[PDB]
This record gives sequence, C-alpha cells and structure tokens, in this order.
Amino acid sequence: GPRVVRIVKSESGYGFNVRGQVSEGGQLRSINGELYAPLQHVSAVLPGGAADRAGVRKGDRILEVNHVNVEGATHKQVVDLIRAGEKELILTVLSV
Amino acid sequence: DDVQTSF
Repeated sequence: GPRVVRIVKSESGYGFNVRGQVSEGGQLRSINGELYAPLQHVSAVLPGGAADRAGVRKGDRILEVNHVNVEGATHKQVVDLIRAGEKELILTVLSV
Repeated sequence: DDVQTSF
C-alpha cells in the first residue's frame, strides 16, 4: 500500500536521487494488483542522509509530491515539485 | 528515455 514519508531538508539537501521518464507515454505497470501510469522512482539514497533517516528506500515509486499527484508525470514536473518544498518534503510512495 | 536528478 502507499505510504507517506516526511523528509526535512538538511543544509546539504535531502540525500536521494529520482529517476524516471523524460516525456509522457511510458509503459503501464501493476503494483500490488493495481494498475499505474509511469511512476518516477527513488534510484539512490545517501546513507545517513535525511531521506535515509526518514525511511525513504531505494526503489520507492513516487505517487505524490506534497499531495500533488505525479502518476504519469514528466521528470521535470516531479523535479520542480520537489524543489518547491523549500525545507520540507512529503512523499507518497509505493515501496518494493 | 530515463533521466536522473539528485536532491
């Protein structure tokens, strides 16, 4: 099931990478029996960073950023939403 | 394609 993680930004950042489609049109994928449009995913977590300590895990598939749905979004759309957090980030994710 | 960004 989707879970919600709060990450407070440190002076060095959030400590995670996001990878996903540049443009819309990617393949659909079934997760936990539910069909989803393409989801950007957490591709790396800095050990001991803010995201790591908050419980973000590698492979986490991002459904929402600050309660804005990003299912099927472009990479730039997700990047821009994360940067608009400005010292706090709420991720709704589907972990592997 | 797939692209990556660091936060």
